[PDB]
Amino acid sequence: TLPDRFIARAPVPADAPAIARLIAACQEADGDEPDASAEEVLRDWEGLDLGQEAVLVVAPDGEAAAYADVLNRRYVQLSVYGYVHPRFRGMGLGTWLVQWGEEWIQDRMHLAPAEAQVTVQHYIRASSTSALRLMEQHGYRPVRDIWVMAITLDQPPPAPEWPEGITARTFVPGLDERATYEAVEEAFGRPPSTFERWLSMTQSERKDPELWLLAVETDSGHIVGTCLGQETAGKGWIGSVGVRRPWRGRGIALALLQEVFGVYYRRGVREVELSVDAESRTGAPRLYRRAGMHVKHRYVLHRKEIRPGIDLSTT
Repeated sequence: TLPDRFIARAPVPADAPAIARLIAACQEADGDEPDASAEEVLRDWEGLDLGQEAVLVVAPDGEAAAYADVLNRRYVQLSVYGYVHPRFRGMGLGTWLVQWGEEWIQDRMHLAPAEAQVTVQHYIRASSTSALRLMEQHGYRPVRDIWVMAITLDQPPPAPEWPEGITARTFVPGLDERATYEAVEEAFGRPPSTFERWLSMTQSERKDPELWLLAVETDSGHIVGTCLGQETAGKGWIGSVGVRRPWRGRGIALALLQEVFGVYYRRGVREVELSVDAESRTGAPRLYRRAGMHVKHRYVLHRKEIRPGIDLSTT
C-alpha cells in the first residue's frame, strides 16, 4: 500500500541535490545540524547500484518524500538506511521503506547458503522515538549501541605516552602489508576478510600511510596494535584502533589514538571521527573520552530475522 499521488522509482545521480535535502530535513528533526550535502550523497553512491540498491519516493510536488539504500553482506545480512521527510511521517511511508528492504533480501535470498539465517538491520538514532516505535512495530529488536565519537583539533593534542618497550611505527608500504593485516584480523576478528580482500579494500588508504600507525614491540619487532586512519574530504576517519590480546591493559590504544591525532593535527585536519560498538546501556569505553574525544551521536542497531538458520554473518 502506497498513497496514490506517490511514485517510487530508482534514484538517478541528478537526485543527489534533492535527496541531500531530504536527509538534511531528517537529520534536523533528530536534533543534528544539517551537515548533509549532495556531494556526500554522490560519494556514498560510489559503491552501490543505483537501479537495484536504492529507492526514491517522489512526492506529488516533485520533491523527495522518502529514500533508502542498502548494504548487502553475503546475502545473509542486509543493512538498510532509510529517511522520511518530517512532513510525511505517519503516512505509512516509513513502513513502506521498511518492507521494501525486507522484500529486497527476500527476492535475493536464494543466493545465501540454504542453512544460513537471514537478517535485516537498521541503525536508528537513539533520539528519534518515531523510528524507535516503527522498528518495534515491525519486529525489529535492539541489539547493540553504536557510538560515533568525534574530535576537533584546534589545539595540539597531548604527546602519546608509550608503554615501556612499545613505540609507534608508521605503516611502510611494500613491507608491512601482510604483517599489518594479520594483526588487524587478530586484534579484531564484523566479518573476517581474507588477505586479498583486505588489500583491495585498503588500496586507496595505503597510498596515504602517514595515517596508518602500528604499535610495535621493540624487542620482537612485532605489531601489537594498529590504528588505521584515513582522510576523506578534509575529515578524518579512523576505521579500527585495536590491540592484540597479549598486549592489552598497557594503555596502547590511547597512545595509538593520541599519536594518530597528532598526525592529523599537524597535517591540518580539523575533525576526526570514528565509530564504536558497545552493549546496550554500557556506554563507550573510557578509552575514547580519555583520548580527547566526545560523543557526536548514538545509534541503536535494530535487527529482525527474515529466515531462521545458523549465523553466517561472522564466518
